[PDB]
Amino acid sequence: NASRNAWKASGGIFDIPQKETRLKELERRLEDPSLWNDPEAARKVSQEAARLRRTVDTFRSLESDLQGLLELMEELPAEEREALKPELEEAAKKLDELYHQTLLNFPHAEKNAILTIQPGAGGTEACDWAEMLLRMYTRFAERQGFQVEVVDLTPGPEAGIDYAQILVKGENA
RNA sequence: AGCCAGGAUGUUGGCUUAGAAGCAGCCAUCAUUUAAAGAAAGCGUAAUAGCUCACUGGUCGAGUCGGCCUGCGCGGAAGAU
Ligand SMILES: [Mg+2]
Repeated sequence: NASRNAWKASGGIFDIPQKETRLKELERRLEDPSLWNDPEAARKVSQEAARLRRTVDTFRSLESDLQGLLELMEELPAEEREALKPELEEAAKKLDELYHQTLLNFPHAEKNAILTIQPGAGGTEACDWAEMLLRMYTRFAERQGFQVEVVDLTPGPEAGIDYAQILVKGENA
């Protein structure tokens, strides 16, 4: 578990050479008012600043909860340090949040989607496969607190489903 | 009606924004020092800044303002021997 945590934390370090240098560059050339006179430049700096800002708030957890863990977590987990081991649960959560953030933020990523499922060759077998696939996606939606709206469903003759087109809506679908 | 002066403070109201400081918007449209000063009507900017305006004090020293009813006119109004 500890090892896993460490591994997770290493990713966060992975974005230390990005944040510092970038920040420095931004303050050095972009922050300036005579650079600012061009809107595009300003916009660029703002984008650049965004990168910096992400790195600031979320790295603290990685550093602050790592360094404070070892002194109290070493020998005792059950007695007196039952808070102190599940104190690192908070850290884990933070890490997860960071990772998830990294994953998302990209174009159109919040707006819900409408996946069509199309079968392949095999004919009868294939339709069953399609159905199975559909089922899995439905269950995923169910799992993740989504609401699925069933639009197209088309049965195949010998068995299964030929064509389906399923639209789910909610939080970063 | 010109003319001379002010045209402030909390305050750059917060935000979301890239930034937003009356003036991109979205929204609240309040209170201060009071003669009076819009969380701002226009220009202006990255945006501030800056330049006007509202209202208000002075100067001057008689009429003035924009509706209503009706009279007669103007524009709108270009064609082929
Ligand atoms: Mg006529």
